[PDB]
Amino acid sequence: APTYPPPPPP
Amino acid sequence: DPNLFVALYDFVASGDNTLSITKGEKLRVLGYNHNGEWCEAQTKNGQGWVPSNYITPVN
Repeated sequence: APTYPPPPPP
Repeated sequence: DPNLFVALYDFVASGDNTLSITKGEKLRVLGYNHNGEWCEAQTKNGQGWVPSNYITPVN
């Protein structure tokens, strides 16, 4: 998995 | 199921093994990463990581 966080929702 | 999900929102891949998905699209979830923020899933378009809270279980 990526080492950076995913974009927040929505 | 028991691992069938649906996409809540569009998500555009940002490289690094991520997978583009479209709201309403069905996925099969293989699992999650160490902190649960990312989810590895399979769709008709391939396989990759998507945001965990961009999907929800269906069926």
